[PDB]
Amino acid sequence: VLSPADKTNVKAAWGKVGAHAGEYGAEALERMFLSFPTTKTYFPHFDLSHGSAQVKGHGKKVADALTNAVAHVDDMPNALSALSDLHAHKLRVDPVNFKLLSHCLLVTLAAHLPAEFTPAVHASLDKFLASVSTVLTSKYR
Amino acid sequence: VLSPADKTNVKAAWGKVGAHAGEYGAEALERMFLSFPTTKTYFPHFDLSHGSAQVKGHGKKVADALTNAVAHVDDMPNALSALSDLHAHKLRVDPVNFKLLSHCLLVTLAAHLPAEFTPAVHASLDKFLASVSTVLTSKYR
Amino acid sequence: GHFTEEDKATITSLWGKVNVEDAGGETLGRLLVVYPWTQRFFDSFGNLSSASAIMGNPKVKAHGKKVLTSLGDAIKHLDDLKGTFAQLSELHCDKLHVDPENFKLLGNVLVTVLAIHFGKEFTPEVQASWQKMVTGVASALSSRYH
Amino acid sequence: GHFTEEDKATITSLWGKVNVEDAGGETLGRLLVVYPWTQRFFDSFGNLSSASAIMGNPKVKAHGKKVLTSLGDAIKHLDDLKGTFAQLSELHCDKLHVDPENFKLLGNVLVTVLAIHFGKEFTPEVQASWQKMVTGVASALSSRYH
Ligand code: HEM
Ligand code: HEM
Ligand code: HEM
Ligand code: HEM
Repeated sequence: VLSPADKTNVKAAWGKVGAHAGEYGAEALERMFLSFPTTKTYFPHFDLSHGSAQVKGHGKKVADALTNAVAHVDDMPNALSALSDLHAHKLRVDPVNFKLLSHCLLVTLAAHLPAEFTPAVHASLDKFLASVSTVLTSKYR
Repeated sequence: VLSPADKTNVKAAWGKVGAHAGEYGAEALERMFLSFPTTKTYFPHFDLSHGSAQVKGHGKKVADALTNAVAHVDDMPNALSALSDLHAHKLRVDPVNFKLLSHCLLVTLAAHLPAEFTPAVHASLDKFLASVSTVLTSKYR
Repeated sequence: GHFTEEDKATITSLWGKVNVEDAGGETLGRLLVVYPWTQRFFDSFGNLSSASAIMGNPKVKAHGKKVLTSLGDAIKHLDDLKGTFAQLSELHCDKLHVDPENFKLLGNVLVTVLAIHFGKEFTPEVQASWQKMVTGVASALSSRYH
Repeated sequence: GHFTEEDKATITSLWGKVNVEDAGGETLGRLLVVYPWTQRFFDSFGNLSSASAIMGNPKVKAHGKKVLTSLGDAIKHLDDLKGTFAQLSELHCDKLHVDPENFKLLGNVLVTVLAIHFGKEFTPEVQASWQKMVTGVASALSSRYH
């Protein structure tokens, strides 16, 4: 559960991202693919060459769902609903993998806010991403 | 989330356990220790010799919290509250381990209800145990 | 990292008792039902909708045994499972695109189906030997992803 | 399973830039704060209660560096980390009783602290080399549990 010091923290850290978000979102992904090649299997139809619009495009889509989630941190399940429905029934990505992308995101963020990234914030963020991962993993079975 | 076909299923499978529960509970544990020696580290103060009252006693305690949870499958978080508080703050067992005991339990049950253990029930049970694991892992951070 | 002879004598005899065709249709069947997102790689297969349509689907029953026989055969080179499955590994990565996390998921449904079948004969110490086996099989099947 | 020279030349130079004493007080500090149940092995240590009391606790700062220097030294035998850590592994199991799951947790906080410190220099390809390293270190530290 996210305390409210948690919400203040996620809102302020993601505010500094503001518009570099599709950018940080495409970077997170490149890092997942390189650090955990296993995540590659859910993307055989992508050109994962560094810089391909396919991944740049997916990352703006992923960063945007994340921004929408931070904007609704109090009513998250309803907000990410159609998406929980998506991954759950058409896509079916194994949940062990949300833990993986969640981490490269933690990492992509650590490398761009030299220092908004406080240990107290590093914590609220891991925490926030675990919540998003859980809502999205929710209607699986 | 547990559907209600899920609850009918967990209530009926655990009903057949009825009183062999502290028994199935001690067996689950022996299997965790042998199959995943890593779980041993949370029990340096136990004699894990097969059949020691220390483990027989812990298993009746674990099976009993489980019976209480099946009896309250609709209000689970409140029912397992003091226990969520316990593991979370004094004990602090890493959550990767609930997945482990949850499985040896699935297995201990599979070996004792030759056939109450339906694939449809095997599923509701994995599902039920993942819910218990989550309530207990809840107030960690 | 491997096994004690008391280990391997153990998984070896429990297995001489296994009817592979029928125990495989069962684990693959239960994998699809308990972890329904594995359904993912199989709508070439038909009715996969209720636990009953799946445990009875013959395409499931068939690949279930294909998989398990692939496995019975590795019981034989418990000494180098990596060399035994290198081609099947390369294939599941390059052509099938299966999240290797699934080998683990199936390894566990299988320890479960074995417990169901042999009851008390499947003792904690015998499960431990097979947890080692199922884990090494999943590990060898994934050795070559990239 | 191991590393390309472009890999190892990579983790080797990023590291010649690391002030071990201070980067270690940081990861151990953040491990205790982000995964607060690691607090578990340390109330011999004092005020561990707010993220601020912990990042400033000197016992934390100290063992933080003890751990990281233990690690800097393995950077040197990247070829056999199992042989390099066998004694420390036996010790964490038999005497300290640490859930080896923690090595992984710390491996990841550390990739994070490295990203914070080096910013853009820590590129996806450089992280990948270190994910391999952190994973092999956690693996060698756990090789001897029983
Ligand atoms: C941080 C958690 C995640 C979020 C917020 C997220 C969000 C999204 C969104 C918004 C889409 C597009 C939905 C649409 O088309 O309308 C998408 C597509 C997709 N995502 Fe998820 N995702 C997450 C994690 C993952 C993970 C872990 C995987 C597995 C590696 C994954 C695999 C996919 C795939 C394969 C698609 C299909 C995109 C396509 O059609 O090309 N996602 N994701
Ligand atoms: C199925 C999930 C679990 C349930 C329902 C459960 C339940 C319990 C209960 C009721 C107690 C005793 C509480 C009391 O003293 O009043 C207990 C103690 C304990 N449990 Fe948990 N447990 C679960 C999983 C785990 C796991 C995964 C571990 C880690 C391996 C663990 C480690 C412990 C330890 C170390 C104690 C201390 C017992 C003692 O003082 O001797 N438990 N558990
Ligand atoms: C116990 C570990 C496994 C073994 C030993 C195994 C073995 C095999 C073998 C030998 C084949 C035939 C490949 C060929 O055509 O030459 C195959 C095909 C296949 N397996 Fe794996 N398998 C395993 C686990 C899995 C899992 C977990 C999944 C998915 C969850 C899976 C999905 C498939 C699929 C989709 C095919 C293709 C079948 C077709 O072409 O119609 N297998 N497997
Ligand atoms: C990066 C991997 C790690 C390495 C290389 C490492 C190394 C060491 C070394 C060399 C010692 C000194 C042992 C001695 O007295 O001779 C030590 C002690 C210790 N480490 Fe580990 N460590 C690691 C991770 C961890 C983790 C993750 C934890 C807990 C989460 C931990 C908890 C401890 C504790 C409690 C001690 C005892 C300190 C004392 O006696 O006061 N270490 N570690």
